[PDB]
Amino acid sequence: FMAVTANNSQLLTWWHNTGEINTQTPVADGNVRQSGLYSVKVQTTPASLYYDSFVYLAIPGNGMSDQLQYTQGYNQTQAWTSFLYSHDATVKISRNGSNVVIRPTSLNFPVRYDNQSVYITVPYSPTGYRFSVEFDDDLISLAPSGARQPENALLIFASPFENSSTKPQPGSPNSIAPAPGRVLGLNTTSASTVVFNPGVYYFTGHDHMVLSSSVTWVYFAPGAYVKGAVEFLSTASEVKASGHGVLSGEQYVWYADPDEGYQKASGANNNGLRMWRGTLGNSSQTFVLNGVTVSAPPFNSMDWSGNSLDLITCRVDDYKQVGAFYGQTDGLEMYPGTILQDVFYHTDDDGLKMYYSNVTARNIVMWKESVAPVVEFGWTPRNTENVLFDNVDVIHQAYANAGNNPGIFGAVNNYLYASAHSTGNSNMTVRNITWSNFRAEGSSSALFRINPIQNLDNISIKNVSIESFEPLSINTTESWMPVWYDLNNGKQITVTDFSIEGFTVGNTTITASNAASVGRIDGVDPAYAGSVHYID
Ligand SMILES: *[C@@H]1O[C@H](CO)[C@@H](O)[C@H](O)[C@H]1NC(C)=O
Ligand SMILES: *[C@@H]1O[C@H](CO)[C@@H](O)[C@H](O)[C@H]1NC(C)=O
Ligand SMILES: *[C@@H]1O[C@H](CO)[C@@H](O)[C@H](O)[C@H]1NC(C)=O
Ligand SMILES: *[C@@H]1O[C@H](CO)[C@@H](O)[C@H](O)[C@H]1NC(C)=O
Ligand SMILES: *[C@@H]1O[C@H](CO)[C@@H](O)[C@H](O)[C@H]1NC(C)=O
Ligand SMILES: *[C@@H]1O[C@H](CO)[C@@H](O)[C@H](O)[C@H]1NC(C)=O
Ligand SMILES: *[C@@H]1O[C@H](CO)[C@@H](O)[C@H](O)[C@H]1NC(C)=O
Ligand SMILES: *[C@@H]1O[C@H](CO)[C@@H](O)[C@H](O)[C@H]1NC(C)=O
Repeated sequence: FMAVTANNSQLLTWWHNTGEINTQTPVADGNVRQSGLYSVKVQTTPASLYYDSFVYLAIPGNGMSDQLQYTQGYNQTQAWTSFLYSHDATVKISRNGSNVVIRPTSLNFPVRYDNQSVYITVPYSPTGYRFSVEFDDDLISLAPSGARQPENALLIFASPFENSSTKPQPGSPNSIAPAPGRVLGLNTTSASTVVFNPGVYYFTGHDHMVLSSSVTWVYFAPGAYVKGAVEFLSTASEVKASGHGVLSGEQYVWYADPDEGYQKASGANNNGLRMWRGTLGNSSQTFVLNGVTVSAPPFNSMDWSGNSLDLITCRVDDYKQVGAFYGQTDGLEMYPGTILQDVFYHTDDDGLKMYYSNVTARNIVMWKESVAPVVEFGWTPRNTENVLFDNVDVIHQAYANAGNNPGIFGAVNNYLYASAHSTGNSNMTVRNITWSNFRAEGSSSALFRINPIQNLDNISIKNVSIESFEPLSINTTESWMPVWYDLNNGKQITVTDFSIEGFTVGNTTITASNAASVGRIDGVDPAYAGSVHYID
């Protein structure tokens, strides 16, 4: 076996010669964990060469069996492949040894079969696609929900070619290109651009990619696999991470604290290593994040340093988070003004963190694991306004109990304190929030579980479809919204103009009269019953 990879104007695929098939221990430092189950090839249409595409594999604990306690305890693994394209292509999947379902199910790609292979015709789109290929005979039941999911997931990331804004042109100035292996000196380099060409790089579990203050761009080539985590020291007007390679946190222990020797943090200090971190002075910065796959975060995926987060905005496109089997593996922060689109999230904690104003997020595919809501706007009261989240397909959920804080639209209790609902702020308001075209495939948690820790005004749910609910038994499916009060003066928190439209469960539209019985919306406090409107 030697692989043949495409590199033409229509298709680009890649391989790694240090691929290691391994499902229980850490791979060698210079090796890349490879699926032993799935083999993928790609061929531009029409059908008259098939080129090999590397199938990466992430596993719970990353081979560190002593870290499995910090996962949900399932035996699921997650394989994925990426390729670049500019024309319709056929993806050919073979198994080392049944019909498939493609999620999101709205995609409707043609699927064909022969003796030993599955063929998926992926049409070209300028924003690409991110999807799951789910073999019927590989599905298992995840207790206690009974959610039916791949034991061995295969994710397909078809992306458009890289242009001069996401790939440094050849002959680019002041660029450094580290050689494969241990990467050193990037924290003190005078380069402005760091280029990771195809190959394997690592920082070990006791270091990370601290980028010097002159670095404004890190590029992960397709075929580059980097073991590490990114921290920009530059306070410049733009910092950029781009390219279609992988940044993998697999060498870090869960909750690794870079200020305590990268050992597991002492007592939940929230100083766990982020996959993306940046630094602000007293002027504006834009974080551009494009193309990259992040795998196996040891903690929250991202946070910027400083106490002046209005100065940061994000522009995120064609980005993936995979193999996030650990707890507290949050999605990105979306700072004020952020535009985020065409993203894949595997997450076992808060997915879409609606913490900041003037944000637009669209075309998101989410594999929610077992903890935290899809959308989060609790923890701390905020002034937050003018948000659109549109076209979010939650292709799986696997909650277990109420303590997981389940739900599509959630705002959990106040973090500084957890009588129960009396630490709100009546002086703060969340306004003009639109959540539109959400799909929950398979069994789902509740539509919403919202603590109004500050006032709510003009919140619109428009088109949300739930295929089915998780069992009543596990207390994850009833929606609620209890009355809250102000911390200092006991003034009641208000909820105003909260509308629900186009909400279905199965093929049944939810109205005022069946909201409780069919939609399981049975916990709206009487104080807010007049503020919640069913348009139908
Ligand atoms: C594909 O070819 C381009 C030059 O056209 C080169 O920059 C790139 O590294 C190649 N990619 C792979 C995966 O071989
Ligand atoms: C993995 O766990 C599932 C339960 O979710 C079980 O059905 C399946 O047999 C397991 N596979 C093993 C132990 O290989
Ligand atoms: C740069 O990083 C290395 C580890 O990669 C660290 O030992 C060194 O102290 C750092 N240099 C500075 C000036 O912080
Ligand atoms: C968001 O934009 C609105 C007006 O469109 C403005 O009033 C407000 O200051 C902005 N908020 C933030 C945090 O940028
Ligand atoms: C309300 O939110 C939308 C985004 O959904 C934004 O376009 C609009 O400007 C916001 N309204 C106001 C008055 O700022
Ligand atoms: C809200 O403002 C009032 C004064 O108008 C103040 O008494 C109260 O402490 C504030 N609430 C909070 C939670 O800080
Ligand atoms: C909701 O779905 C309907 C039917 O597909 C569509 O016409 C409408 O535009 C959608 N609403 C929004 C706000 O996108
Ligand atoms: C579900 O909720 C009720 C109310 O708190 C409780 O009595 C029950 O034990 C909970 N757990 C279940 C049914 O597993």
